[PDB]
Amino acid sequence: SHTVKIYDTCIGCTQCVRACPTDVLEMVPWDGCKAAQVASSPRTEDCVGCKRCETACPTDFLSIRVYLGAETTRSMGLAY
Amino acid sequence: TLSGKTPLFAGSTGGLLTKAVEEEKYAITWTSPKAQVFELPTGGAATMHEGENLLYIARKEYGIALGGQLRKFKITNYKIYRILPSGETTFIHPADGVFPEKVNAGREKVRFNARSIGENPNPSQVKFSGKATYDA
Amino acid sequence: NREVVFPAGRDPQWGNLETPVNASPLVKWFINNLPAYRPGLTPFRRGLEVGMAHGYFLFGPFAKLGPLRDAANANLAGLLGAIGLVVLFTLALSLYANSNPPTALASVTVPNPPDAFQSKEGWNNFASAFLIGGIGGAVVAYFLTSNLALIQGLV
Amino acid sequence: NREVVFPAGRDPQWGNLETPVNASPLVKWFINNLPAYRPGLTPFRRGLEVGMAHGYFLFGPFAKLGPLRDAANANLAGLLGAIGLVVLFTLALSLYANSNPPTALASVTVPNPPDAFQSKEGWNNFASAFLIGGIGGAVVAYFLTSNLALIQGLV
Amino acid sequence: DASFLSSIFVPVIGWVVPIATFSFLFLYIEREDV
Amino acid sequence: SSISDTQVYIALVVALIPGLLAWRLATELYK
Ligand code: CLA
Ligand code: CLA
Ligand SMILES: CC1=C(/C=C/C(C)=C/C=C/C(C)=C/C=C/C=C(C)/C=C/C=C(C)/C=C/C2=C(C)CCCC2(C)C)C(C)(C)CCC1
Ligand SMILES: CC1=C(/C=C/C(C)=C/C=C/C(C)=C/C=C/C=C(C)/C=C/C=C(C)/C=C/C2=C(C)CCCC2(C)C)C(C)(C)CCC1
Ligand SMILES: CC1=C(/C=C/C(C)=C\C=C\C(C)=C\C=C\C=C(C)\C=C\C=C(C)\C=C\C2=C(C)CCCC2(C)C)C(C)(C)CCC1
Ligand code: SF4
Ligand code: SF4
Repeated sequence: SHTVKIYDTCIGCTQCVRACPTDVLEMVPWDGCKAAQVASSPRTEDCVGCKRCETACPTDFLSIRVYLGAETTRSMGLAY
Repeated sequence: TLSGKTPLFAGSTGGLLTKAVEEEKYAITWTSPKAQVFELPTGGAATMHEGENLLYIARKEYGIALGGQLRKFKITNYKIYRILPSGETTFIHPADGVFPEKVNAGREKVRFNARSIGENPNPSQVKFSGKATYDA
Repeated sequence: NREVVFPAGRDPQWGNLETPVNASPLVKWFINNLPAYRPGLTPFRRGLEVGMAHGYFLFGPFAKLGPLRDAANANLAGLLGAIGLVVLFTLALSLYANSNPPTALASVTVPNPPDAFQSKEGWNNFASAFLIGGIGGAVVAYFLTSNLALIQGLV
Repeated sequence: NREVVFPAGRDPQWGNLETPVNASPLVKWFINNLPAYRPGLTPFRRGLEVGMAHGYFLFGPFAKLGPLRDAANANLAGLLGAIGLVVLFTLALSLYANSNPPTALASVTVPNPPDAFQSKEGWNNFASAFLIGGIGGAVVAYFLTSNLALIQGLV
Repeated sequence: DASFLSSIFVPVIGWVVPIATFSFLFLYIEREDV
Repeated sequence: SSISDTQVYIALVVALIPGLLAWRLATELYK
C-alpha cells in the first residue's frame, strides 16, 4: 500500500480527513498544537494515493505526506 | 447478515463485477426519513426507501462518495461494511463509532513523525539499509 | 408497452442487464447448445466439434485470398495455411491451459459453464481435440473445394 | 571445484547417484515435461501425444529403407508399415495393461510419476490414445513426405 | 553452396525463437513458484 | 567467390561455444 505519514507541524484543522475519499485519515488527541489534535493514518491499505489530503493541508509544506509505494487492488482503485 | 432494502432502480451496467464474488465486496447501509431520489456512484438515479437501506458496491470509495452525498439529505447514520467471499463481514466505516473528523478518545497516533519534514535524513545515509528516508 | 430490459438475477446491483439480445429464449437456446456449453460433453467432444467448425471456415481466407490464390495449388496453400493457424491456436490453448487458468464465467445467457473449462486437464483435452478437429475440418474443406466436379453427376 | 556427484535425497544407502546427467535442472525440466510425466494431463492426452510423435518418426525407416523404397509406392508402403507397427505396439500396451502391471517408478530425475501409470485403466486409456495418435502421426508424416515436391513448389 | 542455411535460420529466428521465447516468458511471468 | 561450406559449418560449431558460455553466464547473473 502507499505510506501516509504525519509530521509534527500539524495544526489540527481536520481538512485532510474531510478531503480523503477512502477513509484513511482520522483525528486523534494530541497536545502539540492549539487545537489539541493531529491527523493519523491507520487505514493506509485503503489509500489510493490521490493526494487530496496534501491539497487540503494549510501549513507551509505539508504536515501530511503520501509516499507512493506498492500497488494493490485497492491502491490502484479497481472495481474488477 | 445485513438487513436492508435495495434502492429502487432498474439496474445499470456500472454495477459490481467478478471481483465481488472472488476478491471482496462492500455494502453501505443507512436509514432515511422518507423516500427520495439519489444518484448512484455507478451512475443513474435511484429511490431510497423510507427506512433501512442496503446497497452493495464494488469499492469503498463508492461508499464514501455516497455517504458524502447522503449528508446533503441530512443523513448521518450510514455504515460501510467489507465482505469477503467466505462471507466474512467486517465493519469499517465509521470504525470507531464516531466519524473520523471528530476526535474520539481511544484512538492512537499512527505513522506520526516527531520532526518536520525538512529534518528527514538524506537517501544516501539510508542506502543499502532497507529503510526509507521518511521511516520513524 | 411493458418493460423488456431487466436487471439480471432480480438484483440491480450487478453490472448486468437482461435484454432481448442477452436473454432471449432463442439466443439462450443457441448459445447453450454450442459445444462450448452443451450439457453432457467431455472436454474432448467439445474441442473436437469446435475444431472441426474452425478448421473448416479457416480454409477459405487462406485459399481464396493468399499469395498463391491464382496458382494451380491455391487450395493446397489454403489447406496448409489453415493447418498452420490451427497448430498456432492449439499452442495458444496449451499455453492457456498450462498457465493455471482462471475459471470460466457464468453469465445471463449461460448460467453454468462446464467443468471442462475449470481445470488444466480439461483444457488440455479441449486443446488436443481442437488440433484433431481443426486438421479434420481444414481437410474436409479442402476436399469439398477441390472436388466440386462431383456435383456434375448429381445433374 | 566442489563435488558434482551426490547421493539421491542425501541418503547414500539407495542404489542412486545424483549426477549432472541425472539431476541437471535442464535435464529435469526436459524429462518432467515430456508427456509421460507432464503435470495436468489425463491418460488419454498423454497417450495421444506419445502416439503422435512415435507414428511420425516410425514412418521414416519403413518408407526410405523398406523393400519398395525405390518404387512409386514407396511412401504408401512406409505408411502401411508404420501403421502396422503402431498397431502391434498398441497390442503390446494392451497386454501390458491387462496383465495387472506393476507401478511406475520415481527416480532422481522424476520425483513423482503420474497416477495414470499406476492402475489398469490408466494404461488402457493410454493405449487407446496411443493407437489414434500413432495412426495420425504416421499419416501426417506420409502426407508431408509424399507431397513434399508440391509443398516445395508452393514455396 | 551453404546458401540453403538461410531458409532454415530465418524461419527459426522469425517463428521458432519467438514462439519458444514468448511461451517460456509467458509461463514464467504467470508462475507462482519463483 | 565466397568462403566454402566447410568454413560456415565450422563457424556454426565454434559459435556453439559462446552460446553455451552465454547460457551459463546469463543463468549465473540471475542466480
Ligand atoms: C488490417 C487489414 C488487412 C487486411 C484485411 C488484409 C488482407 C490480406 N492480406 Mg494483409 N497486411 C496488412 C493488413 C491487412 N491485410 C498489414 C497491416 C500488413 C503489414 C505490412 C499486411 C501484410 C501482408 C502480407 C505480407 C501478405 C498479406 C496478405 C493478405 C491477404 C491474405 C490474408 C489471409 O490469409 O487471410 C487470413 C485471415 C484469417 C485467417 C481470418 C480473417 C478473419 C475473418 C475473415 C473474419 C471473421 C469475422 C466474422 C465476420 C465474424 C463472424 C461472427 C459469427 C457469429 C458469424 C488478404 C488480402 C497476403 C497476400 O497475398 O495478399 C493478397 C500476403 O502475402 N498481408
Ligand atoms: C540388426 C541389424 C539389421 C539392420 C540394421 C537391418 C536393416 C534393414 N533390413 Mg534387415 N535383417 C536383419 C538385420 C538387420 N537389418 C537380420 C538379422 C535379418 C534376418 C534374416 C534381416 C532380414 C530382413 C528382411 C527379410 C528384410 C530386411 C530389410 C531391411 C531394411 C528395412 C527394415 C526397416 O524398415 O526397418 C524398420 C526399422 C524400424 C521400425 C526401427 C529402426 C530403429 C531406429 C532407427 C532406432 C533409432 C534409435 C535412436 C538413435 C535412439 C534415439 C535417441 C533419442 C534420445 C532421440 C533395413 C535396411 C527389408 C529390406 O527391404 O531390405 C532393404 C527386408 O525385406 N531385413
Ligand atoms: C446461426 C446463424 C448464422 C451462422 C452460421 C455460421 C457462422 C455457420 C458456420 C458454419 C460452419 C463453420 C460449418 C462448419 C462445418 C464443418 C464441418 C463440415 C466439418 C466436418 C469435419 C469432419 C467431419 C472431419 C472429420 C475428420 C477427418 C476427415 C480426418 C480425421 C479427423 C476428423 C475425424 C476430425 C448466421 C451468421 C449466418 C446468421 C444467423 C444465424
Ligand atoms: C530434443 C533434442 C533432440 C531430439 C529431438 C527429437 C527426438 C525429436 C523428435 C521429433 C519428432 C519425433 C517429432 C514428431 C512430431 C509429430 C507430429 C508433428 C505429429 C502430429 C500428428 C498429428 C497432428 C496427427 C493428427 C491426427 C490426424 C491427422 C488424423 C486423425 C488422428 C489424429 C488426430 C491423431 C536432439 C537429440 C536432436 C538434440 C537435443 C535436443
Ligand atoms: C465469433 C466470435 C467472436 C467474435 C470474433 C470476431 C467478430 C472476429 C474476430 C476476428 C479474428 C479472431 C480474426 C483473426 C484473424 C487472424 C489472421 C488475420 C491470421 C493471419 C495469419 C497468418 C497470415 C499466418 C500465416 C502463417 C502460418 C499459418 C504458418 C507459418 C507462416 C505464417 C506465420 C505466415 C468472439 C471472440 C466474441 C467469441 C467467439 C465467437
Ligand atoms: S492519498 Fe488519497 S486516500 Fe490517501 S490519505 Fe490522501 S486523500 Fe486519503
Ligand atoms: S490538513 Fe495537515 S495540518 Fe491540518 S489536520 Fe490534516 S495533517 Fe494536520
